[PDB]
Amino acid sequence: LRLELAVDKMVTCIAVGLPLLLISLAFAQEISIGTQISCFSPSSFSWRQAAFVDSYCWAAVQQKNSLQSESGNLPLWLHKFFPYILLLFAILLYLPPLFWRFAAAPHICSDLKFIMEELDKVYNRAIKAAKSARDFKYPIVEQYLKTKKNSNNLIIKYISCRLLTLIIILLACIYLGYYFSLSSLSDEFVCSIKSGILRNDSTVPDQFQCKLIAVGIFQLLSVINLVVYVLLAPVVVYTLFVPFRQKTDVLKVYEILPTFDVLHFKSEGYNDLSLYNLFLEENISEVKSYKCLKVLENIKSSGQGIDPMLLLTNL
Amino acid sequence: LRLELAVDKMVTCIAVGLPLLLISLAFAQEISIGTQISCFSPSSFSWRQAAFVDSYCWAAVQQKNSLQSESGNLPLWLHKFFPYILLLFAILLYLPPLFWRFAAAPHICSDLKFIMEELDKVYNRAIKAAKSARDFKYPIVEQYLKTKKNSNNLIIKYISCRLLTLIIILLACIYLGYYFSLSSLSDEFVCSIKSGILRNDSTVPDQFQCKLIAVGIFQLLSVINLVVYVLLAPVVVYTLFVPFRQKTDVLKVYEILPTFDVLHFKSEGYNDLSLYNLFLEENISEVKSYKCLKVLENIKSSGQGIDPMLLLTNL
Amino acid sequence: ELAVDKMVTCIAVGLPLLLISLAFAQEISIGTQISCFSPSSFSWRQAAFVDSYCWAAVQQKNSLQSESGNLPLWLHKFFPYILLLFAILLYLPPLFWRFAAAPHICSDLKFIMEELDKVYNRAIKAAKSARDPIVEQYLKTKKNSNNLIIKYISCRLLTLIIILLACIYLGYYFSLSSLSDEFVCSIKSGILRNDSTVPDQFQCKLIAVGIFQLLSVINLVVYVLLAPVVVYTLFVPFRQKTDVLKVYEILPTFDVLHFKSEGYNDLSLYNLFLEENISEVKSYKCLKVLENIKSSGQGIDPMLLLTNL
Amino acid sequence: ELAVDKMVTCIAVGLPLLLISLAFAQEISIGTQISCFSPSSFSWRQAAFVDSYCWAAVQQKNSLQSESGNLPLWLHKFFPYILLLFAILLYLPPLFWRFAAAPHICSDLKFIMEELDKVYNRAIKAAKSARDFKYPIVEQYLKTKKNSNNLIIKYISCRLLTLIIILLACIYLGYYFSLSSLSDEFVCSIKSGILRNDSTVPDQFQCKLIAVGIFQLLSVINLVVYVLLAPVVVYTLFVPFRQKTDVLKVYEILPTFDVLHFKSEGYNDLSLYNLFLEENISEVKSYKCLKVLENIKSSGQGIDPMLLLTNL
Amino acid sequence: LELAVDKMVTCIAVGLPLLLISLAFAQEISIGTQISCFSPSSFSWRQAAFVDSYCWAAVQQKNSLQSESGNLPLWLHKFFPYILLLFAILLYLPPLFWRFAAAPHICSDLKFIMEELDKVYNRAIKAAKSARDFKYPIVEQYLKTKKNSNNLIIKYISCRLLTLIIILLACIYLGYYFSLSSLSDEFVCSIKSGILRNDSTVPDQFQCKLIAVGIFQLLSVINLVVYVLLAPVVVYTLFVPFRQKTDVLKVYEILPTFDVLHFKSEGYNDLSLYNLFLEENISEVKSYKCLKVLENIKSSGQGIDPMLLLTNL
Amino acid sequence: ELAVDKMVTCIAVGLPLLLISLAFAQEISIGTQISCFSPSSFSWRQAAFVDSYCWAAVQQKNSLQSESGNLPLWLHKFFPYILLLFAILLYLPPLFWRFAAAPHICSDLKFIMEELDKVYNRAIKAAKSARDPIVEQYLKTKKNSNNLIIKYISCRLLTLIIILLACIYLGYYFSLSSLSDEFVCSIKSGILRNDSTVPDQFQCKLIAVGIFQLLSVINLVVYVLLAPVVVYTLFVPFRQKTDVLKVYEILPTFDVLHFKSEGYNDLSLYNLFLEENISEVKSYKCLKVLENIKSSGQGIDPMLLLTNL
Repeated sequence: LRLELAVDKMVTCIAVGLPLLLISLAFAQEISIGTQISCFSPSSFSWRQAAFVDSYCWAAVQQKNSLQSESGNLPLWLHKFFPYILLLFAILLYLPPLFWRFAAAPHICSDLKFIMEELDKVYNRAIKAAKSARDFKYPIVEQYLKTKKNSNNLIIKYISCRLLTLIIILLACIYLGYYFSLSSLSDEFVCSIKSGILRNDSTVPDQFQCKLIAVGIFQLLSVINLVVYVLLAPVVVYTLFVPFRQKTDVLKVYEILPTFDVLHFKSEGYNDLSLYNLFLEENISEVKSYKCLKVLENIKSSGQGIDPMLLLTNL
Repeated sequence: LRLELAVDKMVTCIAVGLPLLLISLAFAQEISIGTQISCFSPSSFSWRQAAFVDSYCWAAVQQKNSLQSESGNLPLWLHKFFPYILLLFAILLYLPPLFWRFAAAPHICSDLKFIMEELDKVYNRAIKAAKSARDFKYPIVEQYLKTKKNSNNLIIKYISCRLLTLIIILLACIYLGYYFSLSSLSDEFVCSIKSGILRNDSTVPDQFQCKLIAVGIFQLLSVINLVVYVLLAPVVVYTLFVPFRQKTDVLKVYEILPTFDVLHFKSEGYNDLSLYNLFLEENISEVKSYKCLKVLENIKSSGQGIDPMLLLTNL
Repeated sequence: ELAVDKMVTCIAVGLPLLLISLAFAQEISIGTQISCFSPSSFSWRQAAFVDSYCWAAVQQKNSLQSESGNLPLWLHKFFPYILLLFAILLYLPPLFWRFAAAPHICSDLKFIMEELDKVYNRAIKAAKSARDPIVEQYLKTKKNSNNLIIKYISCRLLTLIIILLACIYLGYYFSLSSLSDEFVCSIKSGILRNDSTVPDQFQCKLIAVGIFQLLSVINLVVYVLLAPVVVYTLFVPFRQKTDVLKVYEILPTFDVLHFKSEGYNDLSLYNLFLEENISEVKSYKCLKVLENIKSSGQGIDPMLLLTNL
Repeated sequence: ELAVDKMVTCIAVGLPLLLISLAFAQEISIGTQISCFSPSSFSWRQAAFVDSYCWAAVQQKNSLQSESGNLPLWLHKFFPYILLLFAILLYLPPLFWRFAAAPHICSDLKFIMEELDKVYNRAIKAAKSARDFKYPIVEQYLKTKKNSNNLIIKYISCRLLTLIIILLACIYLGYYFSLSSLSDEFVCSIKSGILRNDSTVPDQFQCKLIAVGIFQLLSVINLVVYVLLAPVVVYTLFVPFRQKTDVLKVYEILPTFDVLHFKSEGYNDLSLYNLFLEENISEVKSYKCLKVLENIKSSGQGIDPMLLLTNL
Repeated sequence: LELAVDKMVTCIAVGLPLLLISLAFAQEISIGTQISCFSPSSFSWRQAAFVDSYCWAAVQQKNSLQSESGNLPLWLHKFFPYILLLFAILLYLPPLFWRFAAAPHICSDLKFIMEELDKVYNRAIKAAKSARDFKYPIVEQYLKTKKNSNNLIIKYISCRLLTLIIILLACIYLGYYFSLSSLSDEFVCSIKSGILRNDSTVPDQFQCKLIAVGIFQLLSVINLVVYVLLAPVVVYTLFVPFRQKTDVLKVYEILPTFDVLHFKSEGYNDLSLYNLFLEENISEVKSYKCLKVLENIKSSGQGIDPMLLLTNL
Repeated sequence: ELAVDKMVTCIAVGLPLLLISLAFAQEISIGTQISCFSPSSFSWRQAAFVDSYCWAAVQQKNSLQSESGNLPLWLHKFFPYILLLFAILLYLPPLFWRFAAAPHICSDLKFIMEELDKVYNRAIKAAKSARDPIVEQYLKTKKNSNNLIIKYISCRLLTLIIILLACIYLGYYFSLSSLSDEFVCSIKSGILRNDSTVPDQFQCKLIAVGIFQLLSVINLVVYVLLAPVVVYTLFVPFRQKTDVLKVYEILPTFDVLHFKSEGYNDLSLYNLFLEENISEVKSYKCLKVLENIKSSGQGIDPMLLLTNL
C-alpha cells in the first residue's frame, strides 16, 4: 500500500531535496564569509556609518533611482532574492506528490487489494475444481478491469500530477539556466546614499562600490540544480508515457486457469486501466497465486508436462 | 478517524504554515543584513551615540512628534510591526481548526463511526440472508439520515468555522495588499533626538536620516502571501457551499441490498445532512462493505450478471 | 474539560505567552532595552556603565527624575514578568479543575454512562424475550448538593476575576504617555557624586516600550472579548439544553422522568457534562437514532428497538 | 498525591523556577550583571578587567568596601542559585513520599476497595437468595490501621519538611527582599598583587550590581506566594481536621457488613486512609450504588434492602 | 534486503565524507573565517572586511586575482566542501534501490521459496511419519527458471558498478587535492574594479590566504585512503558468483519429497544472487536448521538420515 | 551484544567523543585556537591576518620555525579530529558485529531456546502421562566450524588493535614537550617578503593544547584499563563456565550429555550467549530451581518436575 511508484518516489525525493540541500550548502558554516553585501565606505567613515552604507545599499537594490548597475536592476533583484527562489521551487515540486498522496493514494489501493484478493480466490477455486477432478463462474475481476478501461479519472489524476511536476521542473530549469547565465559582474553595483537630507551633504561621497557576496556559490549551485533537473525531466516524461510502460502483461499468466476467462484485455489507452496495469505489475509479486502461476508459465517454456497437471502437483 | 476533510486540512496547512514560513524566511541569515533600522549619525558621534540614535528612532517611529516622514507615521508603524502581524494571522487562521478539533469532533466522529458500523452490519445481514437463501429489518441508519437533514448542529459548526476562516483570510488579503501597496520610500524617515535635555543641546544635529531595513523583504513576502491567500479563498468558498459539493451519492451503492431500503434521501439543504454526506464521501473508503458494493456497482455498468448473485460469489 | 472552557484556557494562557515571545524574541528587538546617550567623550565602557546603571536605577527613586513618575518606569520592567504572572494565574484554575474537579465528576459520569448502557441492554433483553431506576435516583441526589459544581463555578469565577484584573492592568499601562522611557538619569551616587568629568544627568529612553503597549492593547482586546465567554460559561444552568436523558424515556426499563433542569446545583453541571460526553455512549446513539426516526412517526419505538438489535 | 498536595508542590517548586527564568528575561536584562565605571583613560579591556575583578571580588572581603556589608553582596551575586536550591529542597519531600509511601497506601486501598465490592456482591447475593464465614475482614483491617500511624507519619513528615522549607524560604526572601537598595552599589579596589603600588590605576572603583532590583521584586512575589502557601500546608498538615463525611457509613446498611464506622479522632494512619478512601471511593461502583440508596433514604419512602434487591 | 557487506560499504562511503565535512568545520579546528587578506594598517575594520569578502568572491573572477598555481586551485578549495557532500549523495543514490520498494523483486520470491521449503519439509516428515505408523519439485523448477534471466541480479551488479565508479571518481578527485601544493590560499587579490580602479588610497594588491585548506587536504587524504580500501570490497562484492559458497540447498537433498538436485552454480544470472540471499536469510528457516543439524550429525554417520528425521519430530 | 562487549564499545566510543566535547567547552575554551601577538602598530585586521596565516602556516614548513619541529604542530591542529577518527574506528567492529554475525547467532540461539522449551514440555507431558536429541546434535555440529565465532574474535581483535593504536598515539601526544605549542611564524611570502612594516617573525601559541594533553592522558588511562578487558573478552574459552545445559540433563526426553567445552570453536561462543540469554528461558528457570534441588536431595527430580506443572 505504498501508493507511490519507486520512480515517482525518487523523482520527488530528488526534485525536492536537491534544492533544499543546495540552499543548505549555499550557506554552509564554511561557504558564507559573512554579510551578503559589502560596500567599501571611505576610511573616514566610522564603523556605524559603513554599516549604514551596507544596509542602505542592500535595501536599495530595489529602489532603482539610488543604484546604478551596468547589467541593470533586474540582476540585482535576482541576486538579492537568491534562496527564496529555490525553496519556492522545492515547495511547488512537493505539491503534486502531496496532492497525489492525499487524495489519489487511497482510491488506487482499495481497487488493487480487491483485485489481488479476487485473483487469489479464482486461483483457489480453479485448483479446487482441478483437485475435485483428480479425485457462478463469473469473471468478476475481468469485468472490473474492463470497467477500469473506461473511466480515466483515476489515471488522469496521476498524469496530471506528473504533468505539473514536469512543468514546474521545466520552469525551474529555465530559471536556473537564466540565473547561471549571469554576467558574474552584475553582483557589483554602484550605490549612492544621497536621498533625503543626505542629498546635498558633502562629507558623504557621491557613490559607493558595493558587491553582492556569495553569488558565485549561487551560480555554481544553480548549474548543479539545472543539470540534475534536465537529467530528471526525461525521467518524468517517460513516467508520463504510462501506456508505453505497461509491458509484460501480468494477467497473461492467469489465462491458464479454467476458472479464469481467456482474455488479457489490458493495453493501448490513456485510461485508468494502463495505470492499474502498472500498479499490478509492481505489487503482483506479493500475490502468491501469481508467483506459482508464473512458475508454471516459465516451466511451460520447455513444454515438458502440462499446465493443469503441474498445478495439481503444486497444490 | 481523521475528522478533517482533506481540502480543509490542506487549507489549514497552507493558511497557517505559509505566514509562519514567510516569517522564518524574512529573517533567514543570508536575507537580513543586521539591525532593522540604521540612522547615519554624524562622524563625530561615538559608537554608543550612534547606537543611541538608532535605538531612539526605532522606538520613535511611534512618537509622532519626533519623526517627520513624507508618507506619514502610519507606514512607519506598519513597517515596524511587520513580523507581529504575520504571526497573528497564522494564529487566527489556526484558531478555527482548534475549535473544530475539540468542539466539533464529538458531534460528528461518533455519528460517522456509528453510521459506518451500521452499514457494515446491514451488509453482513444482507449477505447472510442471501447466503441462507442460497442454502426486525428496520432501516436504522436511514432513519439516522433524516435527522442529519433536520439537524444542522454538526453542520452550522462546520460552515461557521469555514466562514471565520474565509473572513480571516480576506482580512489578511486586505492587510497584505495594503502593506505591499506601501510607498517603498516610506521606510526612510527623518528622526530627531531632541526631546528632554537634548532639546536645546547643540552638539547633536537637528535631525537624522534613518532607514528601515528588511522592509523590501517584507513587501516581497507579503505579495507572496497575498497571492497564495487569494488563491486559497476560492477553495474555502468552494468549500463553504457544501450543498454543491455533496455529489456522487455514496449511499446509492447500498440501494442494491435487500436489507437496505431503496432510498438515498440525501441532498438539497443547508442542513447537517449535507455535511454528513461530505464526511461520508471522504471516510467511506475505509468501509469494506462500501468497497465491495462499489465493485459490484461498477461491474453493473456492463450489466453481464446480477447484483445478488455477484454478492453471493464474493461471500 | 468543556470545549469552551478548554478554548478559554488556551486563549487566556497562550496569548500572554505568545505576546511575550513576540516582543521577547531577539529578532523583533532592536537591541538593549534601554539606551542613555552618554557624552561623546565617554568611552564605550563608560557608556555601557551609564546604560546599565540607569537600567538598575529605574528602581532607586533618588537617581532618576521623570515627568510621569517612577511608577511608569517600574511598570516597563514589570511587564515581561507581569504577563507571565497573568498566564500562570490564568492556568491555575484549570489546573485545580483537572486535578480535583474531574476526578469527582469523572467517576460519577463514567458510572452514569455504564448504568445507562446496562439499562439499555436490560430493556432490549426484556423486549427480545417478549418477541420470543438507580441512575434516576442518583441524578435526583445530584440535584441536591451543588458542591461538585461549586468547584466548577469557583474555578470559572477565579478565571473571570483574574481576566478582569488583567484587563484592568493592561488598560492602565496602555494609556500611559510614553514619555517615561525618556526620563533622565544621574550617575552621581558614591564617589561619582562630586566628580566633574561625568555630566550631571543623562537622557535615557526605555527600549521596546511601544511594542509592549501595542501588545498590551491586543491582550486587552482579546481579554475583554474572552470575559463575556467566561461569564456565559459562569452561568451553568442556562447552557443546559436539549435534554439528553429525554431520549431514554422510550425504554420500559427506564422510568418516564427527565427531572434535570432549573437550578444552580450540581445536576445542571452534570447535565452539561452528559451532553458533552454522551456521544461516546452507544446506547444513547441508537436511542437518538430511534428518536429522530420517531419524528416521521412511521413505525413504533419498541419494534424499531427490537428490530434494530 | 492529593490534589492540594500536588498543587502545593507545583507552586512551591515551579514558582522559584519561573522567577529565576523571569529574572533573566532577554528584555529585562540590560547586559552584564555588574558595571564598575573605570576611568576614561582605561582601555576597553582594562575596564572589562575591572568589571570581572570586582564581580569575583564580592567574595574577597578585603578588596571591596560596602556600607551595608559583604553579606548583601554575597546575596546579590548568589540570588539565583539560592532560589534553585529552594526549588530542589521543596521538590525533595514530594519525591521521597511518592517513592516509598505511595505504594504502601496504594496496595492497601486497592485491597479495601476489592473487599468492599466483594462484601457488596455477597450481601446482594444473600438478599437475592432471600427474594427467591461472614467475617468483617475490611473492618478488622481498618481497626488495625487505627493502631500504627507510621504509614501516615511518612505523610505528615514530608508535609512538615515542606512547611519547614517553605518557612525558611519565606525568612530568606523577606530578609533578602528587605534590602538597603544601595548595597547593589559597592566600592571595589583592584589593588592586590603587583597592582598594589601601581599608580595609573585609581584607588577604588564605583561598581553597581545591575538587575538586583529585579531580584528583590521577584523575591517579594515569591515571599507573598509562599506565605499564602504556608497556611495551605499547615491545613494539609493536620490530617484529622480534613477528614469528614464518613465514607463507610453508607456501607452500614448491608447485612454482610457489621454496623460500625470506627474511623475518626486520631493522628494515626486510619485518618489518612479515610482521606484517601474519601478521594478514591468514587471509583467504587458498590459505593456509588449504596450512596444512591442512602440519598434516597433521606426521603424515607421505601426500604434499604428492597431498593438494594431492586438495584440488581 | 541489503547484504551486510553492502550495508557497511554504503555506511562507510556515505558517512565518511559527511563525518569529514563535519570535522573540517569543527570549532576546534576552524580558527575563524575561511579567508584572510591582510589589508594595510590604515584600512578601517570595515574596509578590511570588504577586502576579505571581495577576494573570497573574487576567487571566481579570474581577472582580479593573480595566483602562481592558477585559478583552478582557488576554485577547488571553495567547492571542496560541496564536493564532499556531492560524493556522499551520489554514493547514497545506488543504495537508494534498497531505500526504494525493490524488496519484492528479491525478498517476495525469497519468502515464497522459504515457505515452499518449509512445506516440502513438513510433507516429507508427514510421509515418513505415516510410514513409521502431486509430488512436484515446484521450488526446484522455480530456481531452474531463475537460472535463466539475470535481469533481477543485473539491477544489483548495476548499483554496485555505479557505486564502484563513483568511488573511483571520488578517489581520483581526492587524490588531486592531496597532490596540489595549495599555496593557492596565498594567491594575491586586487580590489580595483569599478570606481576603485583609479583610486589611490587602496593598494594595488592584497596578500590573501585561504583558511582551512590544510585541514581539507588532510581530510581528503583520509577519505582517499578509506575509499581505496573500500574499492576492493566493492569489486569483490561486484563478483556475485565468486561470493557464493556452501549452498544451503545441499542439505535438503536428504528429503524424499525433494528431488536430488542442487542445480545452483556457475553463472552471471539471477540464480547466483538468489543463492547468496538464500545463504543469508536461510537461518530463519526452521526446516533448514533441523536439516543442517541432521547433516552435521551425518558427518559421524552414527544416526540414520530418515530415522533421525522422524525421531526429531 | 554481550554486556562486557556493550560496555567496552560504550566506553571506547563515547570517551573520545565526550573528551572532544569537553576540550571545547565554553568555559573551557578561551576563544580562537591560535594567538600570535602582532605588534601594537598592527591594526585589528592585520593581527587577524597574522593569526589566520600562521594557523594555515603550521602546514607550510618554510614559514614557521619551531624548536620541537613541524610534526608537533601538525599534531596540535589535527588532534581534535584524530579523536573522532578513533571513535569511529572503534565503533566500526561493533557495527560489523551487528549485521554480519549477530543475526547468525540470533537465529540459532532462538531456535535452541525454542527446542529446549519444546523438549521440556514433552518431558513433563511424558511424566504427566506416567502419573496418570535434535538440539544436542545441533550443538555437536556447532562444535565443528569456528567461522561463526571467528567473526566475534575478529571484531574483538580489531577493537583491541585500534585501542592499542589509540593508546600509542595518545601516549605519544601526551609526551609532547608542552612548549611545542609555541611556534615562531613569519608572514613573509609573496609581496610581503621584502616589506618592511611587517616584522620578521611572530610569536604564535596554539590555544587549548594543554587541555588536549590533559584529556589525552585521561583517554590513554581509560584505554589501557580497557585493553585487558578486551583481551579477556578475546579469550572466549577462558570465559565460559557454569555449564548451562547441565541443568537439562535431568530430563528423560533429553540425552545425558553436556558436550560443550574446550575449543576455539563456535560452540564456546554459543555457550557464552546461552549462558547470557538463558534466563529468558522459562524451562531453564524451573529446571534450575529443581536442578539445584536434586543436588540437595530434599526431593526427587521427576517428582518435583511433575509437581512443578
